[PDB]
Amino acid sequence: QLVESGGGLVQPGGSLRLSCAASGFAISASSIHWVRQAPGKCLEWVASIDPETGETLYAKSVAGRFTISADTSKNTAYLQMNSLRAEDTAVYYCARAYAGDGVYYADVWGQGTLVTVSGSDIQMTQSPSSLSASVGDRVTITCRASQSVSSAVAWYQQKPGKAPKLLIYSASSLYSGVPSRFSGSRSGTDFTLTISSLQPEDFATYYCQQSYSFPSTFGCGTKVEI
Amino acid sequence: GRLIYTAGGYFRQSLSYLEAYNPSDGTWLDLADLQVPRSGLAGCVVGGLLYAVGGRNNSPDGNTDSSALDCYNPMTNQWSPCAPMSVPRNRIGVGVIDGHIYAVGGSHGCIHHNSVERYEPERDEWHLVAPMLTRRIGVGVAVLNRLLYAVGGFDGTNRLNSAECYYPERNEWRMITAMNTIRSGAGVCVLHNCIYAAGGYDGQDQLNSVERYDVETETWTFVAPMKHRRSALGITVHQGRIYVLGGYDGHTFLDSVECYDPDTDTWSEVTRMTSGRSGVGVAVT
Repeated sequence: QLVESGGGLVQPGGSLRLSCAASGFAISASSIHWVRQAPGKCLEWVASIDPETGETLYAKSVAGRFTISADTSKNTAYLQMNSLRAEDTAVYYCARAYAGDGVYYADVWGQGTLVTVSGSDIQMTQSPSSLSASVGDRVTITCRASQSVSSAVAWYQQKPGKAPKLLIYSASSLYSGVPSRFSGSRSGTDFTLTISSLQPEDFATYYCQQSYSFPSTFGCGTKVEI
Repeated sequence: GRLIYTAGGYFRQSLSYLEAYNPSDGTWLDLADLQVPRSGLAGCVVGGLLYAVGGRNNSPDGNTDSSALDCYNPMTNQWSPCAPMSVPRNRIGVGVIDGHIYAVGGSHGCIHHNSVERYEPERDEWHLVAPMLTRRIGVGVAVLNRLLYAVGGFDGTNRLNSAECYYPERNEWRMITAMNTIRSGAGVCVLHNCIYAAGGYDGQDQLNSVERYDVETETWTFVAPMKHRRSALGITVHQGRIYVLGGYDGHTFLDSVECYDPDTDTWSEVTRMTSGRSGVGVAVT
């Protein structure tokens, strides 16, 4: 489990430190990524730390203002956020990142914490943005990468107010704990998530991610509705 | 007086530093900066000249894996570009046989290479040689009696306790006994007929243990552990002692330099670097 804290309501120019406390495993036993999601918006990748080299990567929108770190003795990772600006407002998630054939995917996520402050990137285009369906339907969701991302695509399921859950990585590999009714395929730059037979618990938003090229980028989701 | 060179490395961003440590007086000399910053490179020396090979420039405005080979003349204090490798190799391993630089493994983005290529300075030409049996980044390399050893690392999915050995006459890779510990980003070197693997990262912790491989017995044995756990460290051998330099320990960037003496099986602290850093290239005149 990851439990986050450290956000809240602040003014532009302020500074917060977010915390991401690990329970039942060491904060050092993986890469740690931060991902944020603005109110009714698309997921954006923020920062990462590699525990073998110590090296950090940051989204261009936060470079030089945010610092990601790990503290092994407290078993807690942090995101120091300086010179805050309005557009920083979001739910912030921490997550452990899992390496699958050279590519990083987020397999364990924190619950999220609210922070309110008051281009040449690969686009992943998700359609439809919403889809109404009945229990028992075969459901197909598409995501087009704006350029080649090889097979470095993941699909996530998100239920309202909860952390995304990894379903598929490397385009078509099912993660453990995911029912076999979910599957994923690739046809060039087009990625599809299929649910053979929709179950009551499957009504959710589904997002694609690419982690082929820096920075990792998400689609804006498909909400599967009653 | 030979010197221990440390080139590049990381602290907040990849670094351009070239510095030389003199164990006789414990001073660090500040030499000509690398033309391009980089960390995850490896160092070697051929014919009196220091080479910085591969790595990646992780900067605020971007990160770009490097296929670069650059050559430093200590006599002129000048860096010169050489022909680049066939592919970028971040967290590369390098060793020298018969005056030739062997570039082993490393990554380009998501691609974890098993390929290996050899530079001939007399012609400024790289050519591919036989690839390893395993893709390895963060791999440690050392050469003993013209056999090159590739030890540990990460294959894209798992960190490795395996190791393998390159036979130059036949241009073939053969597996050797696996280490007792999974290690990616270890320091690897050779001292008295053994190949050492120090520190690294096992998937769960940064490591302080050290082990060595006796070529005669084909066995890996533990020796004294370091004081500080560290991964992505620099390593060299100077006058029968192993020097380990910097690294990351799960919390901070180390400036500590430890020195192993094989006669007593002890590590001691020596003059630390001018700033903490990881992923340095290191070699010794």
